[PDB]
Amino acid sequence: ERGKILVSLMYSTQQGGLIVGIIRCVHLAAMDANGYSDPFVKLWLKPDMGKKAKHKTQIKKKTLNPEFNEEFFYDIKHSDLAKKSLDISVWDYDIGKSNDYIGGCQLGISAKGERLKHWYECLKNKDKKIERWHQLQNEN
Ligand SMILES: CCCCCCCC(=O)OC[C@H](COP(=O)(O)O[C@@H]1[C@H](O)[C@H](O)[C@@H](OP(=O)(O)O)[C@H](OP(=O)(O)O)[C@H]1O)OC(=O)CCCCCCC
Ligand SMILES: [Ca+2]
Ligand SMILES: [Ca+2]
Repeated sequence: ERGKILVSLMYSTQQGGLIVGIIRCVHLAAMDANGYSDPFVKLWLKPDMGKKAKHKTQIKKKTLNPEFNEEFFYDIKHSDLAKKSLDISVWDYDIGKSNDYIGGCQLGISAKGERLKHWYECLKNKDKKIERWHQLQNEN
């Protein structure tokens, strides 16, 4: 068991871009010796591989159910966003050590189940926030 993450999507027509609302995560894997992790989420539109299109949340220190409530924005047209698969990666912050990898999940059309469904519902219903839970399982 390594938890799940509540993600929100909404394409704003007046602003022209995608709003990814990271709400929280629950029941994550304990990556530290104290029994916790220090989770923070990383968002990244995959096929660009350009650094001008990726974000990350603030470091929630010592919590297995972090409460982020952080929105991020990607300036991209609606036709160009249909090509994108937004990657999500939750990590554990170590203060004198490379960050432990907790989990991850990717939202795209080539994916299956709830990922393609969430991306698609984001693509169709605009000026409309769609929320969904996502199980971490990438092992990257
Ligand atoms: C260009 C030639 C001259 C320049 C020399 C350049 C030579 C060369 O090619 O190395 C570049 C390489 C790139 O490392 P790399 O891009 O993966 O560094 C991470 C990357 O930038 C992520 O995007 C960051 O996360 P984010 O942005 O926050 O999302 C992360 O920061 P943080 O999240 O951890 O804080 C970074 O750690 O760095 C090394 O030397 C390690 C390989 C050692 C090789 C060992 C193999 C034996
Ligand atoms: Ca750790
Ligand atoms: Ca830690």
